[PDB]
Amino acid sequence: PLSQEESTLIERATATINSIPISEDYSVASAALSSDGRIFTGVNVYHFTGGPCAQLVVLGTAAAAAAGNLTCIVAIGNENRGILSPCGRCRQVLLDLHPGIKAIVKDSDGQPTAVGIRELLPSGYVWEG
Amino acid sequence: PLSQEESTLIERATATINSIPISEDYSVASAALSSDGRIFTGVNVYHFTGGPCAQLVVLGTAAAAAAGNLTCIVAIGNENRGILSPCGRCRQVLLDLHPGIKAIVKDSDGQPTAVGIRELLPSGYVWEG
Amino acid sequence: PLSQEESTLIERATATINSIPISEDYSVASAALSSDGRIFTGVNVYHFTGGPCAQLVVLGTAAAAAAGNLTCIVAIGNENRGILSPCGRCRQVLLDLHPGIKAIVKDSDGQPTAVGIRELLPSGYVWEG
Amino acid sequence: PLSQEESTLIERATATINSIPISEDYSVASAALSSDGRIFTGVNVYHFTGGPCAQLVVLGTAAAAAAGNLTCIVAIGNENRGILSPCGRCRQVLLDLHPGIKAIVKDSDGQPTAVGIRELLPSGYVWEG
Ligand SMILES: CN(CC[C@H](N)CC(=O)N[C@H]1C=C[C@H](n2ccc(N)nc2=O)O[C@@H]1C(=O)O)C(=N)N
Ligand SMILES: CN(CC[C@H](N)CC(=O)N[C@H]1C=C[C@H](n2ccc(N)nc2=O)O[C@@H]1C(=O)O)C(=N)N
Ligand SMILES: CN(CC[C@H](N)CC(=O)N[C@H]1C=C[C@H](n2ccc(N)nc2=O)O[C@@H]1C(=O)O)C(=N)N
Ligand SMILES: CN(CC[C@H](N)CC(=O)N[C@H]1C=C[C@H](n2ccc(N)nc2=O)O[C@@H]1C(=O)O)C(=N)N
Ligand SMILES: C[As](C)(=O)[O-]
Ligand SMILES: C[As](C)(=O)[O-]
Ligand SMILES: C[As](C)(=O)[O-]
Ligand SMILES: C[As](C)(=O)[O-]
Ligand SMILES: [Zn+2]
Ligand SMILES: [Zn+2]
Ligand SMILES: [Zn+2]
Ligand SMILES: [Zn+2]
Repeated sequence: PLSQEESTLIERATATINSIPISEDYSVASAALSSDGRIFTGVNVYHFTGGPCAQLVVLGTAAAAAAGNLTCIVAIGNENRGILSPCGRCRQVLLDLHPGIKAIVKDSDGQPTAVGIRELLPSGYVWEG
Repeated sequence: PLSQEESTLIERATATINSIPISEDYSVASAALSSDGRIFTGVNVYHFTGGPCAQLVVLGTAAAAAAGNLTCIVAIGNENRGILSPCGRCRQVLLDLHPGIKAIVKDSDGQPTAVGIRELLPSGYVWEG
Repeated sequence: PLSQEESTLIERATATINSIPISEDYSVASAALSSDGRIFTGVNVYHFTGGPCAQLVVLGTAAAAAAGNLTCIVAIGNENRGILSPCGRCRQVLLDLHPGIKAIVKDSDGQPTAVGIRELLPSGYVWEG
Repeated sequence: PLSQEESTLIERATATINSIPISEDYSVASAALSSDGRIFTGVNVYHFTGGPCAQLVVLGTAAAAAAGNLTCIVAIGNENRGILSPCGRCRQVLLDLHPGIKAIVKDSDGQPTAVGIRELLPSGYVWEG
């Protein structure tokens, strides 16, 4: 079910996306929890050349703070869309940079659940053998 | 040239990259100034699928703070490499998302100089739609 | 167990990667089958800003021939690596542009098997517009 | 001017894009000349994670054929849009993978002109340099 740390991430990313002007360029926020308990937030940057999803912005934000390993991450869409699953590219970046991470997604009953990244990319390509 | 604002960007970005462990994944920092005078920082996230350069992380960090227009931006590499010119992808995202921005690059003498983004993408493709 | 049309894909992509110079930039070949019976090939283009995987080159090659809907796709690595699973970015693009497609991956016994793209991106992010 | 070589690359790219159904996903074609006397074509694959531009599909298609060095490249938009300049990400990939290449862009009078790739990325970021 819904733990406190999980709930806090959802709350943090929701507040971030709700606080900013409605935009088609900046339309999703993410929040991640680090091993040491810090939370890092970000929003996406839309671009046809592969502007970062919100989760990638969060990864650079976390790395800028020397956060180390991230344990959980969630993305929240604008306009009351709620939890969005990480896109395939996010999943690959997460698997390669934070193999221990979980992402919050909606389960088969619509309920938020924290899932190991490996389960979100079955038979995953692993970069560098 | 070298007006206090830009000198400060170089300082902030240099401080950011020197404060984190040496890494091949997180190896460049960026700092941008917003129109209202705030500074935003970030580091890159290396990935073969196009992990964001440090400047793209900065864009998403500024956007998360509702910073609006960014007016200047610099990237500083780790291991005392100093100023790095924005890559071509960065130039395109900057042109499209912050067309009034300047990027700090090195001139012929290897001295910091702030250049209009359009001068870094001569005959630039301008994204419509 | 697979079919024999999917077997043809493996053979074609194997022949492709073994017919070019060994390269760190161009290291994977792909082949896809169109509903109209044609086979399209491609090799990856490595770049830190997100050079396309071999599958994405295949998509553009198929599109350039007005192929329509692709039904199956496989990647074969150089250094005699055999089948590589689509990376998470490939999976997202495939889900979004050819939602009916299957990808050939290695099963537990190390043998080629065709899997629906949706199975490779569970709880998938649904790109709209 | 309009050299026979320029004119042919433009015609090849134009024919390619004009030959496929009008599409928001596949909307630009590219053609490149190789030093070994071949021409390679491709169309873009639009995706928010950074689906390749037409030029990158061309690079993977050239690589698939063991083309080696490409000497000139052009992109042509659908719906009679004519020549499109390479986007900044294309300029970066081209500078890094084919530093000798020229791109066809429009000049001040709207006429086709071939320019060295380095002219399109002044003060260029030099990958692993
Ligand atoms: C023409 N456009 C593009 C408009 C597009 N409809 C914007 C768009 O589709 N953005 C989406 C792209 C990235 C993104 N995304 C997706 C999944 C995820 N887990 N994290 C993300 O940050 O979510 C955004 C979202 O759903 O609004 C612009 N001028 N920006
Ligand atoms: C094998 N690798 C990749 C190692 C690569 N050498 C890392 C690399 O080349 N990173 C580079 C990619 C992005 C980047 N970059 C470049 C220009 C710019 N204006 N901003 C940036 O953020 O700067 C980085 C840099 O110069 O170290 C990993 N395991 N990470
Ligand atoms: C130093 N480098 C980078 C060398 C890198 N090791 C090359 C590299 O890892 N390329 C990888 C990137 C893309 C890619 N790829 C991956 C999965 C997949 N399904 N299809 C692909 O085309 O597979 C390649 C592969 O496994 O050699 C260069 N200058 N190229
Ligand atoms: C498929 N789409 C996106 C619709 C977009 N308007 C399509 C779009 O803008 N595509 C553009 C993206 C890439 C691209 N491009 C650009 C420059 C260049 N030198 N080569 C290219 O291949 O050219 C395309 C073009 O001008 O139609 C959605 N479902 N949102
Ligand atoms: C690691 As958790 C309890 O925030 O999904
Ligand atoms: C702060 As400035 C003059 O480098 O755009
Ligand atoms: C022929 As098949 C099952 O690999 O799409
Ligand atoms: C074929 As050309 C003249 O644009 O290098
Ligand atoms: Zn993503
Ligand atoms: Zn960049
Ligand atoms: Zn891929
Ligand atoms: Zn491009």
